[PDB]
Amino acid sequence: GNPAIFASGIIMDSSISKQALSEIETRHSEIIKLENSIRELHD
Amino acid sequence: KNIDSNPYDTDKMAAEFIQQFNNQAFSVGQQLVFSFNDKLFGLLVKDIEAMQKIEVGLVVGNSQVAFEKAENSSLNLIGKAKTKENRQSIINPDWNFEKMGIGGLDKEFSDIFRRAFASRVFPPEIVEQMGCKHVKGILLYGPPGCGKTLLARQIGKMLNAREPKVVNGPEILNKYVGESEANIRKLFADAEEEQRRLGANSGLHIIIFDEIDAICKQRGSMAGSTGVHDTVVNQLLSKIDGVEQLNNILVIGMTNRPDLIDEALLRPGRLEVKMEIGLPDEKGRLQILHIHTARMRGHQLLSADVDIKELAVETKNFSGAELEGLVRAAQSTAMNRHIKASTKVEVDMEKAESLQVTRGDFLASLENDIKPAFGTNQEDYASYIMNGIIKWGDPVTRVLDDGELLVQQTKNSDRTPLVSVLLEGPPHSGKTALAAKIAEESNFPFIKICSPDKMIGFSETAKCQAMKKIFDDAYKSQLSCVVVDDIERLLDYVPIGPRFSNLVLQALLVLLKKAPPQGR
Amino acid sequence: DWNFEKMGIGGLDKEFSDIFRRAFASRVFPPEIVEQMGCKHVKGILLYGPPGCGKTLLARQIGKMLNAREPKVVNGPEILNKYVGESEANIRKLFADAEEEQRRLGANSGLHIIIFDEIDAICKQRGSMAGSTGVHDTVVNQLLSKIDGVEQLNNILVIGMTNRPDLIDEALLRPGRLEVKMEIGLPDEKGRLQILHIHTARMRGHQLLSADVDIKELAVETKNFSGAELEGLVRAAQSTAMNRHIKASTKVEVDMEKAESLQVTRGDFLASLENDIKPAFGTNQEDYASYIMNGIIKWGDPVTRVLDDGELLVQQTKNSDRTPLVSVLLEGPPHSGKTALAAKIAEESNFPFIKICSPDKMIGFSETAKCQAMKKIFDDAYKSQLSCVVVDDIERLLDYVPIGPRFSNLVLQALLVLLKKAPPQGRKLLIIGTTSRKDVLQEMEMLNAFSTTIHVPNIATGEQLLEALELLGNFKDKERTTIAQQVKGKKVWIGIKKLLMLIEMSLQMDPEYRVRKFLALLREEGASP
Amino acid sequence: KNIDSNPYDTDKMAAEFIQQFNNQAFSVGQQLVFSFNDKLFGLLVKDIEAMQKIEVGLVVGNSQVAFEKAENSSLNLIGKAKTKENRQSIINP
Ligand SMILES: Nc1ncnc2c1ncn2[C@@H]1O[C@H](COP(=O)(O)OP(=O)(O)OP(=O)(O)O)[C@@H](O)[C@H]1O
Ligand SMILES: Nc1ncnc2c1ncn2[C@@H]1O[C@H](COP(=O)(O)OP(=O)(O)OP(=O)(O)O)[C@@H](O)[C@H]1O
Ligand SMILES: Nc1ncnc2c1ncn2[C@@H]1O[C@H](COP(=O)(O)OP(=O)(O)OP(=O)(O)O)[C@@H](O)[C@H]1O
Ligand SMILES: Nc1ncnc2c1ncn2[C@@H]1O[C@H](COP(=O)(O)OP(=O)(O)OP(=O)(O)O)[C@@H](O)[C@H]1O
Repeated sequence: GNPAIFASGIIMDSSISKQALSEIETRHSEIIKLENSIRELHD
Repeated sequence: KNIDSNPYDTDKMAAEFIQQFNNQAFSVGQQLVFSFNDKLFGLLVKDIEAMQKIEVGLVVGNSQVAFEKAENSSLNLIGKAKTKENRQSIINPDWNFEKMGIGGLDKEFSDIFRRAFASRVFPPEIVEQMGCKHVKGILLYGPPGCGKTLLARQIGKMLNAREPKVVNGPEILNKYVGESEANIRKLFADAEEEQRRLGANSGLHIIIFDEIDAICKQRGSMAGSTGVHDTVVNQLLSKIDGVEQLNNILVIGMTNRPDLIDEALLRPGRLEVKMEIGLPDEKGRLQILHIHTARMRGHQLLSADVDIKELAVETKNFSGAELEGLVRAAQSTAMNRHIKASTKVEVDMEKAESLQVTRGDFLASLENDIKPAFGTNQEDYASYIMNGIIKWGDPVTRVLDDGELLVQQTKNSDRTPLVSVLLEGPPHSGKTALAAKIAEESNFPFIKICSPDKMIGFSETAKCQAMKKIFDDAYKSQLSCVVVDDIERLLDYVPIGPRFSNLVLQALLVLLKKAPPQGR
Repeated sequence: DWNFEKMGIGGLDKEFSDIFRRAFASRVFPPEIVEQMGCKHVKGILLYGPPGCGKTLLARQIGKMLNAREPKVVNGPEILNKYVGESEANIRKLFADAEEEQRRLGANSGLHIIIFDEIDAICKQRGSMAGSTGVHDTVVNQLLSKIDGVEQLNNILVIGMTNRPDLIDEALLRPGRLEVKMEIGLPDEKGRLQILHIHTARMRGHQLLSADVDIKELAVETKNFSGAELEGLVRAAQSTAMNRHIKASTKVEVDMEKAESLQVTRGDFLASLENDIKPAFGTNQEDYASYIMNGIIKWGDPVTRVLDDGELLVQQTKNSDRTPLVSVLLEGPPHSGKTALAAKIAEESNFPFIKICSPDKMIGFSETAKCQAMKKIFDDAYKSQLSCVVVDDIERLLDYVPIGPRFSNLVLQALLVLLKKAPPQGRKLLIIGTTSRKDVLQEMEMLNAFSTTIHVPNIATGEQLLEALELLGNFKDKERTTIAQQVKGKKVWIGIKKLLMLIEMSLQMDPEYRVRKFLALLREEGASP
Repeated sequence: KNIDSNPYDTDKMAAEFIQQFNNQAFSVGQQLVFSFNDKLFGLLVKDIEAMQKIEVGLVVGNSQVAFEKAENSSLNLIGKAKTKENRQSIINP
């Protein structure tokens, strides 16, 4: 029947986002403070 | 833990063994550890010989050592000092012909074995002195239900190779560009890899194409799908025998129409062993019946009345599948004779113990169930002879005697393999009945009637193909008889005009003087 | 360390000499003079021919012959892909190394080889008509642009092989891109001898070959064998003995005591010739046995005459130089047995190529199919140095019938045109044609095409009939005498093929009635000369 | 590691077990290792009957052994020296 047909173009989709990265900064920031605290305790 | 497939030079390690163990006592069966190039090996003394066999000896500078790898060991030894290389045979030790379960194909199997496997079992050293490659293909063709797939399967499980890949018809086609070729190329990758890695020591690989004629067609002939099919054929041709050489493959194909396959794919160096599987003769039928009725004889489920020789005689022009179906129906009859549950399935036990397949079951099944495709049909005569034959005068006897003479001539002659005759007379004289009473008393194993009333509304080409098919079928028996009746109706003659079909007339004229293959 | 005999190709001396002269001559001469001549380098080769004559072998050997990089190999349509614009990226990838090395090292770079296998799969002619654009024309454009574009390359070499030189796009073959074209054809006797020596050297080295095997006889006996077929012959001959020393019907076993006298003898070669290998441009005895079913018997003078006239014609076509194409027509009444005589003459011709075109293999074909089949059969005969072709039962080929009359015009035109096309220069063809109704052909204006005619008669005297009976030997002395007294005083009109059938019909009666029935049938047949 | 689906003749291995462990004490629930055709199997005593059920007994030459594969085991046992049986009820009332 129909000859072999070409495929169409692709449309990718990035995952990470600026605001979600601000949220990841919220995640990361507290860790350093907690680290300062634990280092104090050990010292 | 330290097993590796890397080659080890038996010469260097033998010299190291002599150096390390010079002037040392060694006895048969002695176990020790040898360090060669920082690799530890377990050595066992198998035999000793004085420069006479001696249980214990002394290793000296000029002592000679021959190394052989242990059974099931992956050690790769290279050199000439070694004597036993432990080349694992390419055939399972258990196999023997009888257990294959194939009967009536001795000559064909002999030829295939001679031409395809003879060079993979002779000692390798002799083979290497001839520098000859191995055959690369086999092709099988014949009428339906004669035992091709069975032979392919049995060969596949013959060898000690890995499992064989299977392609079921056209399961490689796809709609997107350049996908079929990828599917084709995917098949050979393992063989290519193993070849590159291991050279002459690689194991065997098998591929099986099923209904190959659905993919490989002559290039430039078809229309509407030329591109895809041409690409597929070109890819296959390039892969099988290309610039890079392969020497560890074997391809098996099977088809029903050996004429449609391309020509460039059937030259030596490619699929080059062509075989034809045909109907069996008496011995073949006897062998097949013996094969298919072994277990029951073992368990004493077979009555003493059945005589296999009589059954072999009475079934003419049967094929293997039909010989199987006959036995299956015969068994089903006996099994049902004990069960008695129309309302709700309800098996019995009293006579479910003394199950016995008797002659009567075989006869009844033979007369009601199976209908061979190349045999004689009886309903036809019932339809075409509706009121019998009445002896109202000498001419009937005259005609019948002439028919008998012609039949005898065609069965006993050798210089006249083909005969013809024409029956004619005024309308409503009953020619068809006489013709179908001279065919029935022929007693030939193949009879057929070609009548116009099976082609109502057909066009010329359809009628031509139908007649050609009938004659092609007739060409596959040791005897035959074909009745063509109402020729004018076949030609579509009408006195006005006149008008008629030229193509059918030409086809009939050609067919009326074509001799069958030799001996038939 | 290269050497010619190491190549292992036989029967292709001239082609290799020409390829070497045209392609590699300028890359070996001292560079200074070449610079003084200011010439570029050839950058292409194309090879075409019928299957199994040794193309891929030559390409592979050329690849091995050079002190250069490793060639890149493309297996047919190995570049096609489904995403837009990928099947052209695949093409562009191949030339990257050449481009980079050129840019860097100027005029001191190495040499890069590329091999296209089955090129005609992705390089067909461009449609060049609106709305008929090919499925893929971007690939062809990309390849054309890359091979010879605005920027210049001087360190590549492209090789292509194909079976159909007529479909390649014509812009791809001009003297700038693929300049050297070669046809690889069947070999002659010397080539066959060389090939057999090449393939038997190893066996002869280790005394595995018997003494009675003479190569020259085999070379003479194999006429029109392609390259691969000789190898197949040798392979089967080898396999036979190895089988001889293998008992396997219950459990595979290899007797190793008598396996140290392995030796190949001529009988194996003869058997392999008889059964296994079957050529494609040669001939085999099955066809003649199919047509000459009951031999030929000298029942009278005319037979000899006929055969003699055949011989003369054959001789002419072998030695004449002005007339490279001759034809003849055999004609006579029905059941005179003419096709058999044509087959006999053709078989006695001893030409390498003999083919028989018969209606028996065209049942139900439409006229177009008949035209194409005849065209193909004839075309196959233009690729030999000597050919003979037989056309059987012309009237059946035209689908003739007295009413109307009614026939096929297209096939008649095909034949009329095809009886005066001379072959490619330097080759000889003979055509024989059989029929049974001369007058009809006369009306169609066809007797002009043929060069001469021969007449085949019937049996017309009692003496001839008695001689025929005696040769066949069906009837014994007393019956023969009775038949003589009955028939010796009359005249007869019958054909041999009918005589056999009459004898067979007669023989079925009782022992004491055969003569009378035979005479009755002979009387009833009727003469009507 | 050495698990395989190959069939094992229960009769032969039962005879070998009797030969190896004749005139030996065996108790219900006992765990042991059995070598059959160079293959190691774990055996657990499930039931003992006097030649009545007994906690401990003596295995003799004519003692009868019935083997059953462990739950979820891929061991392929063939022969009649096994208690497991199969019958398909492909029809119903
Ligand atoms: N030579 C034989 N001896 C014994 N049994 C045979 C033989 N040939 C066929 N049979 C039996 O008949 C069956 C035929 O099936 P099989 O697949 O071999 O036929 P086939 O040639 O593949 O049919 P088709 O080609 O039309 O698909 C086999 O499965 C087997 O049961
Ligand atoms: N001795 C006989 N010879 C012929 N037919 C007979 C004889 N006795 C009875 N019949 C019956 O006569 C009928 C003849 O019909 P049938 O079809 O053979 O004739 P037909 O020649 O084919 O007819 P039409 O010429 O019309 O096609 C059948 O039923 C046939 O069995
Ligand atoms: N002139 C020759 N001398 C020696 N061997 C030859 C010669 N020609 C062909 N052969 C043999 O033929 C074998 C296969 O031939 P080859 O690979 O050239 O086929 P091909 O011509 O490429 O076929 P195709 O047209 O199908 O591509 C070679 O390996 C070699 O053994
Ligand atoms: N001397 C002979 N000449 C020709 N044929 C002979 C001779 N002796 C025996 N025969 C046999 O006689 C038969 C001649 O039949 P053939 O087919 O050649 O006749 P035809 O003329 O082609 O037939 P038609 O004209 O009916 O088509 C063949 O079997 C041939 O071998």
